[PDB]
Amino acid sequence: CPGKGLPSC
Amino acid sequence: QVQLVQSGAEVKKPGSSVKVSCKASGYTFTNYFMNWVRQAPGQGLEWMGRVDPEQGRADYAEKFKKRVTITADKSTSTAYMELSSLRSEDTAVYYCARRAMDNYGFAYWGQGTLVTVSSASTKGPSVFPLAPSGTAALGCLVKDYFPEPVTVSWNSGALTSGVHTFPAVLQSSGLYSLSSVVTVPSSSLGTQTYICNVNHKPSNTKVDKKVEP
Amino acid sequence: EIVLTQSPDFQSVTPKEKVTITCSANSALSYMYWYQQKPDQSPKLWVHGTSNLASGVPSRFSGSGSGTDFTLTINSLEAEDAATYYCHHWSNTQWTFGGGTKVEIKRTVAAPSVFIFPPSDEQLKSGTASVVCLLNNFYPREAKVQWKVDNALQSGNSQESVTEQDSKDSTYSLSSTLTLSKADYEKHKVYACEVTHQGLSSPVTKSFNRG
Repeated sequence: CPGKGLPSC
Repeated sequence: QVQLVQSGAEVKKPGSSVKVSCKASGYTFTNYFMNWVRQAPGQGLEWMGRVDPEQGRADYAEKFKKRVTITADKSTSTAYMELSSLRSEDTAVYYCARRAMDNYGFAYWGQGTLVTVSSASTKGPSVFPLAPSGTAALGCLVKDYFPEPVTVSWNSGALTSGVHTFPAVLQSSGLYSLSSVVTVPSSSLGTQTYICNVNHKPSNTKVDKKVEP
Repeated sequence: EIVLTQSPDFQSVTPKEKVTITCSANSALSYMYWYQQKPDQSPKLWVHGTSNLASGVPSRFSGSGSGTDFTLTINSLEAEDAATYYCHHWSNTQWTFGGGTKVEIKRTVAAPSVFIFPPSDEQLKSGTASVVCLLNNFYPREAKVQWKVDNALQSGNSQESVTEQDSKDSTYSLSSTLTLSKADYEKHKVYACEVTHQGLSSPVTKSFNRG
């Protein structure tokens, strides 16, 4: 994932 | 306010390793990845890796997987990046970055940590006058210092208009050299006193040099 | 391995004009990001999701792209818009940046003001002599400085520096430093610095006689 704590992934 | 304060600049000989810190504040440390990016002077940005401070899991770019170890300490909300087997091409500014609140882009960056890799030793500059002789020009020649950077002010900041401090030039000796110049009215020569204040934090050196006709 | 190539590397734009920055890829990719970086500063997030401006970014900036080609457009360029712009993308499981496109302001031609500085007696007693020639407040960046000791052309014993574009008048300044030993310096008398620049209708020479 590009990051954490976001619903996109 | 989200804040990323990094460690100070560092001088390194080839083959050594450098560990850089990044203190985080203004947000819950473990909820966000901490990315590490580097940029050689005048060159492009390179993503190095990241660490999730909740579990400590890290992801590295393929170029940097062999030598880079990124860690995080939850207790002090501080992140670390260690680069081993240094070379001159590793000379760069190293940033720690965090994503934006509502998207994945890097919105928050640290001030940057300069790491200079070279076999040269730290050395303060020698400041020489560039004396003047309508508008007249004068300056100071800041020569043979290492590493970068050097900052120049005139009359303790009283003079800023017309000043031009040039980018440093890397000499064949491996030492840097730059000149700071300023344009002033010719009538002010002999009545107005001009001093260039040269600061070189890496060597913990400050130099004031008076320039007279 | 998803490589982002940015074209052009360098671009000069007159204010109020349109400029388009391309960030091309090898594969079809989505969710491009852009950044603005100015000298001695960290990058600032500018565009995310390939078209959404970051907070505080003026609406004259426009992000776009599809497939392999992505663009950042400035529609009415302003002085503050001069910077190096980078593109940014995530391909599993790494980020990757573009090369960067430096944007500079285009202004009317301006000739340089030339000054030549002899070495300081203090430096001479140390065994080295630095002779400095100053080209001040000129546009465009391109100039030719030439050194002549007693009319003999010098080659290889000088180095040059150019300032970043001035934020107020958009001019450049250049320093050419001729370095020789005290011994070599004292074998010659006439030290001349000859400049050629677009704003000059003929070359200009500044020289001094050692003493």
